[PDB]
Amino acid sequence: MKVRPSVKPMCEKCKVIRRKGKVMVICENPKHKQKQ
Amino acid sequence: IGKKTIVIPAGVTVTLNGSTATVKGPKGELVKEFNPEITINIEGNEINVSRPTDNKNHRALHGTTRAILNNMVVGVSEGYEKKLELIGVGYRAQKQGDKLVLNVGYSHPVEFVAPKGVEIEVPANTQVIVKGYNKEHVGELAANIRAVRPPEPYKGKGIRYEGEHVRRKEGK
Amino acid sequence: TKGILGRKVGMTQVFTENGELIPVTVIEAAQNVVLQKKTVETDGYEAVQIGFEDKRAKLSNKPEQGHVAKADTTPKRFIREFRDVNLDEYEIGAEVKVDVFAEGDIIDATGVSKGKGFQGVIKRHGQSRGPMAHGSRYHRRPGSMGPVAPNRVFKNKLLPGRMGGEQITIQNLEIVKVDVEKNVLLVKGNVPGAKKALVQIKTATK
Amino acid sequence: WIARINAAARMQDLSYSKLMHGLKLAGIDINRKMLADLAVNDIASFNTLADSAKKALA
Amino acid sequence: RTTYMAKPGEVERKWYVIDATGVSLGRLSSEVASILRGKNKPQFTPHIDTGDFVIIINAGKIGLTGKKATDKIYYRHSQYPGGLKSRTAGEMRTNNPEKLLELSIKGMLPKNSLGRQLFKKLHVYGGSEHEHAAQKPEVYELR
RNA sequence: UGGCACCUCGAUGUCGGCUCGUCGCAUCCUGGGGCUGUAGUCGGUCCCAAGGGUUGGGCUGUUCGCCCAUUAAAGCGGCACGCGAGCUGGGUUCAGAACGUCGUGAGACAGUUCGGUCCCUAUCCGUCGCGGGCGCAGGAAAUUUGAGAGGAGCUGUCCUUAG
RNA sequence: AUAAACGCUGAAAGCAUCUAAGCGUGAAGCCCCCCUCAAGAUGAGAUUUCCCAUUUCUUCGGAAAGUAAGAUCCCUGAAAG
Ligand SMILES: [Mg+2]
Ligand SMILES: [Mg+2]
Ligand SMILES: [Mg+2]
Ligand SMILES: [Mg+2]
Ligand SMILES: [Mg+2]
Ligand SMILES: [Mg+2]
Ligand SMILES: [Mg+2]
Ligand SMILES: [Mg+2]
Ligand SMILES: [Mg+2]
Ligand SMILES: [Mg+2]
Ligand SMILES: [Mg+2]
Ligand SMILES: [Mg+2]
Ligand SMILES: [Mg+2]
Ligand SMILES: [Mg+2]
Ligand SMILES: [Mg+2]
Ligand SMILES: [Mg+2]
Ligand SMILES: [Mg+2]
Ligand SMILES: [Mg+2]
Ligand SMILES: [Mg+2]
Ligand SMILES: [Mg+2]
Ligand SMILES: [Mg+2]
Ligand SMILES: [Mg+2]
Ligand SMILES: [Mg+2]
Ligand SMILES: [Mg+2]
Ligand SMILES: [Mg+2]
Ligand SMILES: [Mg+2]
Ligand SMILES: [Mg+2]
Ligand SMILES: [Mg+2]
Ligand SMILES: [Mg+2]
Ligand SMILES: [Mg+2]
Ligand SMILES: [Mg+2]
Ligand SMILES: [Mg+2]
Ligand SMILES: [Mg+2]
Ligand SMILES: [Zn+2]
Repeated sequence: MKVRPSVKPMCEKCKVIRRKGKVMVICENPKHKQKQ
Repeated sequence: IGKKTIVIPAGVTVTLNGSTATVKGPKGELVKEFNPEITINIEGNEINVSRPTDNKNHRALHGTTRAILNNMVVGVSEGYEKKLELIGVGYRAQKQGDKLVLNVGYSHPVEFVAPKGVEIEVPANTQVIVKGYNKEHVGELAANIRAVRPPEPYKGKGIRYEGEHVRRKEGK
Repeated sequence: TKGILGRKVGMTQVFTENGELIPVTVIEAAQNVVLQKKTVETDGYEAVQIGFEDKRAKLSNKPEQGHVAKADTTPKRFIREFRDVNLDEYEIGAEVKVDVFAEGDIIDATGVSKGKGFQGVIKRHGQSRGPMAHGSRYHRRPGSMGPVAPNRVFKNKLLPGRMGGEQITIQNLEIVKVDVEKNVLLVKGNVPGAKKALVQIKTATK
Repeated sequence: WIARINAAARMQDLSYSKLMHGLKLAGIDINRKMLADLAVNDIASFNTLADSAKKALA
Repeated sequence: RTTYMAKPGEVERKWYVIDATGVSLGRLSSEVASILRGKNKPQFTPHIDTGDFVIIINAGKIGLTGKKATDKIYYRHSQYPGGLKSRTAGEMRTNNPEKLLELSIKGMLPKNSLGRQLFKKLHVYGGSEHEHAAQKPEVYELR
C-alpha cells in the first residue's frame, strides 16, 4: 500500500474507487495499491 | 443497463408483509427486511420492482433489492456451493460427524463446525465443499475456511478456490 | 466459593513430606455462625452475613442483641459479608467450620495492615535521598513540587502523612493443613495485620 | 414587560411580533407597561385588544 | 411605581409528562428548558421560580441526526493529571439515556443558584414507566 | 542561528548535576498490518498504536561527543533551556596574583592559570494527612449498594512441537 | 465494541467493486475483569435491629425540662497514635 496525496492510476488496468470517503486505486498488481 | 424481470421457476412460496418479505422453497425459510421507500410487486409467478424517486439514493437500492430477491429465490430452488482444494504436502481434511478438522502445518489442529443452514462435506482429504441455500453464509464460511492458510506465491501451498490466478514468483 | 473469619495467631514453619521447609501462618477460626441472608428480592444483591466471636453480654447492646437473637445465638464481635457465594447452603444460625477447606485449596487473605504513624516520604513512598556529603544540605526531603507554569501543584504529589492501616488483600496463596478439632488453619505465607488481627479467608477469585 | 406580553399573547395563537404589528396597524397606542398590566390582571381586556389586533392584520 | 412582582408559592406549579420518541435532542431540550424556567406565563418574574415540573419518558429513543451517534464526544476531567475521559453519544443513549438528556437540558439553564434549583424539577426515564403517579401529571404536546 | 524592542532596571537569579515528575507523538522496544529487488533466519519502507518500559562506567564544569561492558530498547521534544523561599557551586560574572599578546602609560583581552560569604520563623491559594460542626423532616447500633475516582498494565532465556 | 487491515453478499454503472442499504473477522490500545477510596452522590441511597408517643407553658406556628434506646465526661491502657 502506498499512502500519498497524489493517488493516480499507474497502468492500463488500475481502477479508482472510493471507500469510506477517501480515494484509492486497486490493481491486480499488488505494487499498485494506493490510498490517500 | 437493466435490472428487472424476476421469474419464479416453480414451487417457490413468496409473500409480502409490510416492509418485510418471506420466501419458502423446498430447502429452507428466508426472511429479511427492506426499506419502505422501494416498491415491490407480487403475482403468481413474476416479481417486479420500481423506483418512484429515481435518484442516486434510490437506484442502488432498487438494484440491490432485485438482486437479493433473485438470490433468495434461486437459493431455495437450485442451491449454492463453493469449491476449496488444499495444495501442498501434509494438508489433509477429515470429518468428525458434523465437525471439520484441518492439518495446515500448525502445532495444533484447527476445528470448523458448520452453522445452521449449511452442510460441510469432504469428498477426499485434499478437497472440500460447502453447501447451503443462501449465497452469503456459504461464501462467508468458505472464506473463513480459506483464511486459515491463504495461498502463498512462492510454491503455491495453501487453501484456495478452484478458479483464481494466484500470482507466482521465483525466490531464488 | 467459601469463606470464614479468623484471628491471626502467629507465624511458624513446617516440614513437607517431600523434605522441604516452608513458612506458614496460623489462623484460628472458632465460633463463627451465619446471621442473616441477603437476597435480590429484598436488597438488590446476594450475600451471607457471618459473625465471628462470642462476647460478653455486658459489652453488647439491645439493637445488636436483638439482631443476633433473630438467629438464636449470642452477640458476636466481628460481622462481615461474603458475595459470589451460593445461598442454597448456609441455613440461618448454622455454624461454619474450617473443614469447608481442604489441603491444597487456593485462597485470598484480607486484613488491615500494621499501623505506622506519621511517616516521611522515604519510608512511605520509597523515594531516594540526596547526597549526604560533598556540601549538600538535602537528605530526606520530598523533591520539587512541580514546574512554574501551572502556578500550582498537581494532585498525587506524594508527601508525608499517616503511613499504614489500610485494607490489603493478597491472593493466590496456598493452604497447607487443616485441624478441625483445634479450629486452626495452616496457610502458607504472610497475611496483613498484627497478631490478634481479623483475617477474612475466602476462595481465590482467579 | 416584553417577555410578559409575549407569554400572554402566545396563548391567543400570536407572537409578540405579530401582535405589536397589528396594534400599530390598528391605530392603538398603548405602551408595553399598560399592556403588561392588562396581561397580568385584566386578561379579558387583553384578549379584546388581541382580537382587535387580529382584525387589523387581515 | 406599579408593576406586578410574584411571590414564592403564589403561582401554581403543575406537572407534565413529555414523550421523547423521535424528537431531536436539542429541539426537545429547548422547549423543556423554557417550560422549567417559567417563560410561558404572564406571571414570569426573573428573580423567583414560577415554572413547572417536567417528566420525560422514552428517553432511550431520542433522536440524533447525522453521524452524531458516533462522532459526538462527551468529555470529563477528574482534575488529576492526564485524567480526561471520553464517551460517545450513541453509547450514552444505549446505556444512560437519562444522563444524556440531563446534560443536554442542564446546559440550557441559567448558571446560578436559581438554575440549580430549576434543574431539580426534571425527571428523566429511559422507559415508559414513571413513579410519580401520585402527582397526577398531565400530557404536554410539543410546540 | 537570527530580526524587532512590546512587559520587567523602587531587582523576573544564570550553565551543568541531584531530588521529583508530568505532557506531545514526528514510535527506540514490545502489540496489529500493507508492499518488497520478502525462499528460511535476518532485513528495507510505509500504516494503526502513547499501555508499560527505556543501563552501569572512563575523559571533560560540561550540554554534546568519543570509548568500555551490557540490553527487548538504550526515542525525539515541551513545561521561565520544568524544578536554587527544594539542594550543590565545578563553569560564567566581584575585589589578589601570574603567563602570552596589545598600549609610552594607568590598564585591557567570547585567551589561559591558582584562590574566592548562596539570607528568610509560611499570611492566602495549592498539595499530603488528621479532627470539630451542622445537614441528610423522630432518636440510636451495626452491615452495605455504588454514581464517581485512584492503582496496576513491562519483558528475557531454556525445553517441546522440530532439525 | 473498535483503529490500520482482510473479506462475504451487492447495486449505483447488465460487467467489475469490502459500501451505498446489510453481515464477519481484527491491537500491549478503548470499556469491562483485578486491587483500593467512595452517600457532603445537599441526587445526602438500602437492609436488619432497638426506644417510644411524658410533663409544663404557648395567640397557632412554637418553646423548655426531666428521660428511653444510646453515647460521653473521668480513669487503666495498646494491636493505635
Ligand atoms: Mg508522485
Ligand atoms: Mg541515590
Ligand atoms: Mg548537612
Ligand atoms: Mg491558574
Ligand atoms: Mg527568539
Ligand atoms: Mg518604536
Ligand atoms: Mg530588568
Ligand atoms: Mg516591588
Ligand atoms: Mg502516528
Ligand atoms: Mg512495531
Ligand atoms: Mg511489526
Ligand atoms: Mg511514556
Ligand atoms: Mg580512576
Ligand atoms: Mg522528557
Ligand atoms: Mg524560575
Ligand atoms: Mg532552566
Ligand atoms: Mg541550576
Ligand atoms: Mg523556585
Ligand atoms: Mg567557583
Ligand atoms: Mg586583579
Ligand atoms: Mg611593551
Ligand atoms: Mg584556599
Ligand atoms: Mg582547590
Ligand atoms: Mg576558578
Ligand atoms: Mg521552611
Ligand atoms: Mg466530619
Ligand atoms: Mg464506578
Ligand atoms: Mg464529586
Ligand atoms: Mg499508571
Ligand atoms: Mg469481536
Ligand atoms: Mg485484550
Ligand atoms: Mg442513609
Ligand atoms: Mg501486653
Ligand atoms: Zn496498475
